[PDB]
Amino acid sequence: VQEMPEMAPAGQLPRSIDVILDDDLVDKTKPGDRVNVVGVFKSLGAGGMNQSNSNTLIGFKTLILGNTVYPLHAARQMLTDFDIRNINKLSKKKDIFDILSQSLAPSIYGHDHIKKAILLMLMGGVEKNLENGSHLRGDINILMVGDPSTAKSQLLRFVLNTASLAIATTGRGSSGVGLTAAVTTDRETGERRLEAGAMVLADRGVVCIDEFDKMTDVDRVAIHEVMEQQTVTIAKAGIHTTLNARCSVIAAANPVFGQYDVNRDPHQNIALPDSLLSRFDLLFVVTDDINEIRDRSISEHVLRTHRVTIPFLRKYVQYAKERVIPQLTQEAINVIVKNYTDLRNDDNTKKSPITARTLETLIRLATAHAKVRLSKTVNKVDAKVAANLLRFALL
Amino acid sequence: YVHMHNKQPDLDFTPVEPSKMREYIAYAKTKRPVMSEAVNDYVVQAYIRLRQDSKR
Amino acid sequence: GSRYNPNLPVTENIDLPPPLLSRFDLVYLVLDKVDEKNDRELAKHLTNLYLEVLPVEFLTMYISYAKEHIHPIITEAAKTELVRAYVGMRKATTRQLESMIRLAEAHAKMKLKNVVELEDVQEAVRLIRSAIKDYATQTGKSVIQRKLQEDLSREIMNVLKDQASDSMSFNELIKQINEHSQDRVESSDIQEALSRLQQEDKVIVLGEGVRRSVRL
Amino acid sequence: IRGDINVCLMGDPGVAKSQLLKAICKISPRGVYTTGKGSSGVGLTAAVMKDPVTDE
DNA sequence: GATCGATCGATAAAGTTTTTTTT
DNA sequence: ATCGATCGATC
Ligand SMILES: Nc1ncnc2c1ncn2[C@@H]1O[C@H](COP(=O)(O)OP(=O)(O)OP(=O)(O)O)[C@@H](O)[C@H]1O
Repeated sequence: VQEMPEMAPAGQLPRSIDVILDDDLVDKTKPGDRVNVVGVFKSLGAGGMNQSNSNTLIGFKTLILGNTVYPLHAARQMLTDFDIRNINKLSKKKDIFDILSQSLAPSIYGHDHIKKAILLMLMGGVEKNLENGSHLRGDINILMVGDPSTAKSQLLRFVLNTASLAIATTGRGSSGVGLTAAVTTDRETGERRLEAGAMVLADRGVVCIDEFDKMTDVDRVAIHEVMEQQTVTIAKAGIHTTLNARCSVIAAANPVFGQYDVNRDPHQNIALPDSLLSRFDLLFVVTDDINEIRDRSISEHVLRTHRVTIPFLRKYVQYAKERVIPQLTQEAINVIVKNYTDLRNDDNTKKSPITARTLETLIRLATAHAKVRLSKTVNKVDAKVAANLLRFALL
Repeated sequence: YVHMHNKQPDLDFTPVEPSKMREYIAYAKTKRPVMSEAVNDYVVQAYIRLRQDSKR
Repeated sequence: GSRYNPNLPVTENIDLPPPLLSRFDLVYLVLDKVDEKNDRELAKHLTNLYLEVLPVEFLTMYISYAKEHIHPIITEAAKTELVRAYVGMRKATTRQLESMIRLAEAHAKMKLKNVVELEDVQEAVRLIRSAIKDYATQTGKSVIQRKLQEDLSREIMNVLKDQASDSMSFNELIKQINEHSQDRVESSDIQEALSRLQQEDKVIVLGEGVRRSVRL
Repeated sequence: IRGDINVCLMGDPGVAKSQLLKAICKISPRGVYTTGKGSSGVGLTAAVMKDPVTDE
């Protein structure tokens, strides 16, 4: 067990001790859980007075033989009839998608296209696996880019506080993002194990990494396979193993040539390989133009921050991750194909060309949008938010 | 249409098991026909018909 | 690119050190054309060879006996015609003229395995005649160099004459020099025109831009 | 002489066309599939590598 | 002096991701 | 923990 690296004041790296448990609580702790344990303290082994020549060698391995491993949250969220009925009463209004948007980040103005996109992504959409067939990309993977110091990196880390067991990395240039590279450490003298780097934690969770263009070539081939394919398989020095992972990235990058996002090609703009650009959908370009009422309003909201709520918000999504999935309305599927074929003929006569897989977005956004409604019917109103959200991402 | 059901019933074709033509490929593999002489009397100038248009 | 690019110098296609061109005695290309009397005939070959002494090792023991037993001598009867070729040749110098004997020996060593033959050189000169049919139209050629350097010399002198200082900026030299004559290329003569003239007390390099020229 | 001609494709759809080729390759006899990573060109042919404690 | 029995001492372990200049 | 070698005691 490491140290929780926030209440340990920085004068040292995190230390560690270890614990031997028994049969009742095995396979209970995933790597990356805020665990709480309590047991006896115990030394064992012989040391210092063994037969000869044990000079300056410690001989008391500190161990813990313990019980009652407790997870904490700072899956266990119990709720009575009262609070479960309030969210039924808070499923009633025709505005709750708009109230939940601005009730998320109470420090930054605007970007309601962005502020709806995060909550739409974080709750996530379903993947109906094909019987004797390849399932499709039931995850969702959004991307941002912006001219610098426009809070493009601010909102990426407060999703980690309400993560619901989604611990992300920071994107450091190392191989191990989704692999092991045969790290075994002999597994107590003679056993070889494939200890997972960062995909045993991302399963049914979210990750976020920074500085996409500011990497070497190793991660570029690494995010190639693990996006088009749900899993990874490797025999580094051992055996092939197809371990699965349901994950979804959150990206961030910066344009290189300063303030050039208007005078040049809007595409080919950062020239990281467009296989990833094709495998992502939403490429928001954050604008920061000068409006004299905008910055004036900005100047006070940075002053009133030196002093409908969060735990109700996280309970809502982690209850709405376990309910029904409609997928079906024979006329809501009719309006969207009219809503695509026009811009399928208005893709080259505009800025961005689209592809056929973009149609699978247009169901998937509205699929989770009905999950906000908590209803077993695909409605009609979902095919209007999915339209104009793309219309801002494309115009 | 593929998301309403969990199948692809389309294109009005009676689907065939892949073992059938797998045998027919193996059944064709027990034939190996030998060419006649009428073919190369005509394809010799078909190459000539393929000659000047690329050289045009 | 695609071919052996005729009505061009064929040497500039194959990017190659011009020393090692001299490290081959005779070269030959192949030919290609529409060629309606021959490609029709070549189709008749592949029309056949598909439907329905020429040994394989018996000739190999025939040569691998002979290539170490017979070491033939040369008589005067070859050297009289041999000097007649070179006195007509000068109407390269010696490298082409040396190794022809190294192949004229082997043709005599092939059949008449005692001595040289006085007339098998008369088709040995035919094979290397085919080598010098391939360079009628750098590597071994100086016409282009002569046409270029003289032209380069005029303009530089005029530019030097034109100013109190030696200010020849980049925006000037892309203008008038390019305008001059359209016999030289547009941009593939704007780099190498100064590096040979760097060593001859004329100019200096200060990036893709300003420069500094010769004073007197 | 040569047999067994080789046909190549090109083009950039958004359909992820591996299902349009390699689904045939997963039912065709003796049709093995590969990708970019893993088996390189030296890893295409055979090689000598590390093995377990048995015959390396 | 030789042979047998008992006691004491010595003998067995394993590797293959980060980082440097360099082409 | 097991095997081998050396030393001591007994016949
Ligand atoms: N558009 C904005 N509206 C309100 N506050 C902002 C905005 N942009 C920046 N800020 C303020 O800036 C602070 C931190 O910004 P941040 O460091 O996230 O920029 P950034 O996204 O890291 O830029 P970059 O990623 O290019 O370095 C926050 O406290 C936030 O209040």
